[PDB]
Amino acid sequence: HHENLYFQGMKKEKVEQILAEFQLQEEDLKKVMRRMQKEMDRGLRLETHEEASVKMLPTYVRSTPEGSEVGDFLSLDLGGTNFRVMLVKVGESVKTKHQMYSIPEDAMTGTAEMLFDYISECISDFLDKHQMKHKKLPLGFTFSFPVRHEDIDKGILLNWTKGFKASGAEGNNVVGLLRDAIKRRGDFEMDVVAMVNDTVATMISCYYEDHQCEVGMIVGTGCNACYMEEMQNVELVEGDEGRMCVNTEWGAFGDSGELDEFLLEYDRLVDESSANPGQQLYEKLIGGKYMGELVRLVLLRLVDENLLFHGEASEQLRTRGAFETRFVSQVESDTGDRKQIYNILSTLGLRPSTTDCDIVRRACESVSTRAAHMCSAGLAGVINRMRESRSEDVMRITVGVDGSVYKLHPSFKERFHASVRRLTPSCEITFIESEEGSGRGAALVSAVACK
Ligand SMILES: O=C(O)c1ccc(NC(=O)[C@H](CC2CCCC2)n2cnc(C(F)(F)F)c2)nc1
Ligand SMILES: OC[C@H]1O[C@H](O)[C@H](O)[C@@H](O)[C@@H]1O
Ligand code: NA
Repeated sequence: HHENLYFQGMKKEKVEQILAEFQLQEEDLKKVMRRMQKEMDRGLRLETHEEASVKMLPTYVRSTPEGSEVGDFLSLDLGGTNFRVMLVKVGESVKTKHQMYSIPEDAMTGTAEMLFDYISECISDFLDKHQMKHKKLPLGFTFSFPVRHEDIDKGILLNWTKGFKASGAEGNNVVGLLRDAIKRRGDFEMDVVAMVNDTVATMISCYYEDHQCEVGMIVGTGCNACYMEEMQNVELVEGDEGRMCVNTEWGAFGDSGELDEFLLEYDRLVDESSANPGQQLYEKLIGGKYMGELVRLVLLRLVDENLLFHGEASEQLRTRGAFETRFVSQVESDTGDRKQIYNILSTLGLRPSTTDCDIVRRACESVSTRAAHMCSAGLAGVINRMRESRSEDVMRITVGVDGSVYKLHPSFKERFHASVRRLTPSCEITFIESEEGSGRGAALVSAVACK
């Protein structure tokens, strides 16, 4: 029961008024883009690097060649909820072997020793499954966190992001932490030859297929980008010849107040309840670690206004992280019959009407569309800066992308591409989705590094 088309209609109208707060006009996006570009300039310069919210970290991945190595390379990938080990065969590359491991909650939030001991145990497990513990292979490490590099194989962790909190890691050489754990176990040997961000590994894997790929982007649990900067603009590294990949760490844009006028009550609540309050604010508008949670908080506001579920939220709806980001993708994948929406909501202990289902869809669309538009201003800022630094009338460029939000959300991609295009006149941008990018890229970079 609960009919009346006129009253259902009035509830939808009040919902729209609340949802309108998520809207960003073209001018707001150009403003965000200009502010991002301003922060990127600040991050690159010696004079402002320490204060810059957007770190623009030199990765020591350079335009080459070189001296390419053939054969077997091991890739490690840490930075999601899962840890991946991959064996890559490079000839003249093919993902020959792969294993994913779930990281225990106690290892992400315990000590660095526990985390790296777990990683070492997973490497032993992989080597045994393929009978190769005795072979000492070159190892590429994709490590998806902000790192201050001294070289391709040496870098310090600046700070954990995305809920990681292992003590004794920040301020230490990450390659050293990995090497020390392998040594404490003592049942295999590996030569760690490179450590790269996941944006970087993604870019490298896509570049291998297409040489116009000089930008890497992640829109997964977190959100970040890297790009090939001119060495003359990389003031933190001596030399003006060629190019070097720069890990923007754009997720931290807004940490100095640059997004203040766009932050909503839901954003403040997500931030305050996160593992890193006041940090990674731009990432908190886009990343899959936060998207579902933003939707959950919007639904609770609509419940509070007596506009959804008869003003009654279930225990599950009032549970932190219960509205998963994958539910946002599934709700927006609904064909019109409301079946997928009904199922998600019924499993959350709710008894939704048809109107409740439509309202949940609009809340999802509002959060994910805003995520798409904010992300577009960041990518457009990077590409426009590249066009300018390369003094190109028309810049043709390829962007390699990975991450479950970009890949799996039914409309994020389309909304994001349309907005990027509007903000990048005189740019011809090709987007390529990476196939095992944050794994193959680390082995490929190791093949270039090993000799
Ligand atoms: O050890 C070092 O100091 C070191 C190691 C590796 C490196 N550069 C590369 O790997 C480049 C990276 C691309 C990415 C986009 C333009 C250059 N590469 C060039 N070809 C590839 C490949 F994937 F296709 F093989 C990769 N720079 C320094
Ligand atoms: O995984 C995507 C991104 O997540 C977070 O923003 C990390 O700080 C960054 O290093 C990574 O690239
Ligand atoms: Na330089």
